[PDB]
Amino acid sequence: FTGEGQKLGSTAPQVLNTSSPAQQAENEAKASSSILINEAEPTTNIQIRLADGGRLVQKFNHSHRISDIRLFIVDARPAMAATSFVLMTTFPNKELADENQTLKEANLLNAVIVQRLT
Amino acid sequence: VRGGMRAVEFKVVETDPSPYCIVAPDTVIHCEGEPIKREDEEESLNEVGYDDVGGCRKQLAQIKEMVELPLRHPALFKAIGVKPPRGILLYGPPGTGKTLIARAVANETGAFFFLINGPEIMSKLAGESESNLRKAFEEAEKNAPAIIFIDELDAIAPKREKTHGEVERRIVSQLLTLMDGLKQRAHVIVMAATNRPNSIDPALRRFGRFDREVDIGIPDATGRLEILQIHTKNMKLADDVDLEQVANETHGHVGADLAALCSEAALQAIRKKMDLIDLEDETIDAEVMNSLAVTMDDFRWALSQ
Amino acid sequence: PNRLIVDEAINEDNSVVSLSQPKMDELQLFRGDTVLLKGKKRREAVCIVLSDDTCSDEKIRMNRVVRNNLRVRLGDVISIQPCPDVKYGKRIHVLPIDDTVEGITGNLFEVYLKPYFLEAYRPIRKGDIFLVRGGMRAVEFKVVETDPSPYCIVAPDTVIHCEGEPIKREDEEESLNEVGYDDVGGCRKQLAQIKEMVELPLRHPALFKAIGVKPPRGILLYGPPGTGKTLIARAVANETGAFFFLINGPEIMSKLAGESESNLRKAFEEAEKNAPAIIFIDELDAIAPKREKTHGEVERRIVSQLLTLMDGLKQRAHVIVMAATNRPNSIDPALRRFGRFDREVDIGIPDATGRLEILQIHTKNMKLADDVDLEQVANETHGHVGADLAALCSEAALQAIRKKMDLIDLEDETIDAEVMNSLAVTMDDFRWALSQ
Ligand SMILES: Nc1ncnc2c1ncn2[C@@H]1O[C@H](COP(=O)(O)OP(=O)(O)O)[C@@H](O)[C@H]1O
Ligand SMILES: Nc1ncnc2c1ncn2[C@@H]1O[C@H](COP(=O)(O)OP(=O)(O)O)[C@@H](O)[C@H]1O
Repeated sequence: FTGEGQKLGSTAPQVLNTSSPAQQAENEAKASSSILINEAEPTTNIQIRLADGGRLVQKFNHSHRISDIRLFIVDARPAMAATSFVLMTTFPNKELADENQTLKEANLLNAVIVQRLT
Repeated sequence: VRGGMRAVEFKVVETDPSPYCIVAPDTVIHCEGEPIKREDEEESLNEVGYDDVGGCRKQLAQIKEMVELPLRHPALFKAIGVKPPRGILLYGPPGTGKTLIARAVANETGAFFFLINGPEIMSKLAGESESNLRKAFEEAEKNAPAIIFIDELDAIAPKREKTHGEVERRIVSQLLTLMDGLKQRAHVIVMAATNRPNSIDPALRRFGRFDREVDIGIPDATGRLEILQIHTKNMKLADDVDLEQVANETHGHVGADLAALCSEAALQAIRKKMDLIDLEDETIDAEVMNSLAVTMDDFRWALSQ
Repeated sequence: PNRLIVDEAINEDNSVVSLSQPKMDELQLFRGDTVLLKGKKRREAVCIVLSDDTCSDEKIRMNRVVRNNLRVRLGDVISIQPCPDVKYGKRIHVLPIDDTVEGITGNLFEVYLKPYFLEAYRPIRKGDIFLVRGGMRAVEFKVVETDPSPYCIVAPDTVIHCEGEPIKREDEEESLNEVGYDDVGGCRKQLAQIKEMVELPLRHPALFKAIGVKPPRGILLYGPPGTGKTLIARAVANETGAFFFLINGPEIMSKLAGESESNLRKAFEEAEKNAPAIIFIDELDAIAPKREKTHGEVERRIVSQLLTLMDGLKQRAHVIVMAATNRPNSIDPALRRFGRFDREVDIGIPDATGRLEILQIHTKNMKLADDVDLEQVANETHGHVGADLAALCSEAALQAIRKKMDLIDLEDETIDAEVMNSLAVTMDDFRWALSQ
């Protein structure tokens, strides 16, 4: 009755920026540091498409796992740690299932991974 | 956007996060009443393109390179002494896609396209016919680069011994003259379609005329599949529809055949669900059409015709 | 659950409509109950409802008489409901329709009305138009009034009055003297294809306005002379309620050059104005023969004009061109070229079954003698076509007239419909016409 109302669509509720401006640098710091990069094993690069508003973080090492990315997301940001979601590649739109699956097996090599809250 | 047996064009009027944005599942979509106007430099995706031609790649490739320089780099031949092709002869049975190809090549290269139809020309009285002929070449040169397409050339210039009178042979003569006076700097390429060599008058092949020939025959199963997929892009096919199967029982059919074959299927679908399901009116519901799906049964029916 | 689809009739009887047993079960109807039909323009009709196994559950059979009384064409939907309230009426007032009774003078009651309702218990509603065959013609009567309004059953004690001058035909009352599918016999498979071909373009025009699908435009009819190709193209038009325009080959080829091409164009223009429309080129081969048939500078220019008109057509126009010829070879290859006459239907000589039906169609208005075995005539007119059997009946009739009438009545002023109603055609006359 005074305008500006957001509709109540069937899409899953959203998680905004729970981390303060300062907190998010330390939140990437963990992720960037947090997991293993052994230079003597050939690399790969991932670009995450979070639903947070269109937030994208990249990086990684040689052969790891899809679940390790799911771990990076949580490490890179607290809020999502409780939120349920899934992973993907767009334009064939394959749902990254079998969380363990290694990057080699999923063709997830240097390829963009989208995040969708269930 | 394709569907409901058609394709609608939509112009992004405004995006929230300004210049560009990714349409996420939470993105609010507004499409408030009104259909906007098509501007000048905005062609219709309903125009013919190379994606509307299937079963021709080899031939479509030859033609592309032939016209590539003359139509895309006119200036070149202005400063060159090399001679580009002028006339291209497209032979093959009817409904093979020659007209389609010629029109597709013109648009796809932004060239002016002028159409001459054999019967049209021959329906006129003799002097009028010539008049029209030179008019086509005249208008073509004014808007060059251009492609003049003579559809049903054999209707105008039949073989040496199909000549029947001062009027018949007077027109072919006119067409030959026009071809010899057609200079390079003009930037014109005249394409003509016929059923086969013998059909035409041998003189249209003299070196400065229709010197280049391209055979566009009947499609093979692979080719036929391509076409079927093109003429069903705008409809909803049941999951039991096997186009490849269709293409296999289609030897001998040409593009026009497949195109019609589809229409039959789609009509057989409508007749079934439209007839009894009160889906008729002095206008159509986009949704009603969008829901309707052509089953493999419909194609088995179209074939049995 | 009443709404059904109007299909053709099996029982040519005016008062009866048919359905599938199952359907009668759903509507709780019985082998004789009088039903009340509802169609377009707030119109209604009263009929008897029988059972038919060849009738599809969702459809209802009925003749053009009823179909017209309802303002419906084959394909529309009507609402059927039980009518257990119909009485055994008192007095009914009927009146013929001028154009149907022109030339015949005399008692139309004892000649038509009487035999028609006679022990029939035919139900009738006010405003309906029925047809009575006899005296070598079919008279149409409008039911101006039935004492028990608006409908009653005509029982043997019902009084029928024919008081006064015949009435005019209202613009929207199509004559049953017009060509309709029930006038074509022996072309079951072909008539079926033609129907489904024109069905959507002609019955559902607005469709091809929001759809990219491409309907049929030209449809070629193959068959020897007298096969009934003109009959079919006309009936289709009438039946679908489409405007029918005719183009006769020789009619065009008789014109001074130019005037011939001028008339081809005008033919399509007028046909495009009154769409949905059917242009029917009768004797195409006379206009368009090519590649060995001549290049006589006017003959070819005309064929070319005709090819141009076929290309110029566009679905927006809602026009279907039908053409007829003896065989493919006659026509010029270009006419079959995709985008023109892309559809073709063969209509050859009828078989034993066919010829029989044809014979039945061309006697429906005459009094055949019990000795007349149409099945016999059919079983010895093998090669013959519709046109032949038709002419055959006419000669039989004329014979019959020449025998019993021309002599024993060499006096004029016997245009009376009673005389014609009593004159019978014997199997002996059909035996004579055969030997001709
Ligand atoms: N090779 C093809 N691929 C896809 N569609 C085709 C092809 N050939 C023909 N068609 C379809 O059939 C119609 C036949 O067109 P057209 O080019 O005029 O035939 P032609 O010039 O060979 O006589 C086309 O408009 C198109 O819709
Ligand atoms: N199938 C048929 N059933 C009943 N009568 C027919 C049939 N075919 C032809 N006739 C009769 O013979 C005449 C032949 O008519 P028409 O259609 O003009 O022949 P066509 O076009 O084949 O030369 C018809 O007007 C009709 O009276």
